[PDB]
Amino acid sequence: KGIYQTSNFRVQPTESIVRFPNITNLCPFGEVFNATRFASVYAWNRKRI
Amino acid sequence: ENSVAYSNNSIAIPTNFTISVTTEILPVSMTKTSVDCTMYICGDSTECS
Repeated sequence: KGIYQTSNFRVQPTESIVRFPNITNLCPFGEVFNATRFASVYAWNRKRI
Repeated sequence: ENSVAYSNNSIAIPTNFTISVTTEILPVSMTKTSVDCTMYICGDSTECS
């Protein structure tokens, strides 16, 4: 006769959530991949991303 | 310092008294703490457990 600590229990998490700020300030890929022109093959031109 | 006024035929007898009321404080019990050892060491990680 008595009381015995058989186990410990935990509520398992029902969902996983991920939160970050509003997704502003992207790089200008249209200035390279959607450009109206591209440099000579002997003289390839570089920009920054 | 107090030299007691003893001599071989001298006695001091109380003629009146005070009832004191002191105060003794004793601890008796800790907080009955228990620990889920795996939650402390490894909580939310089966790869740790």
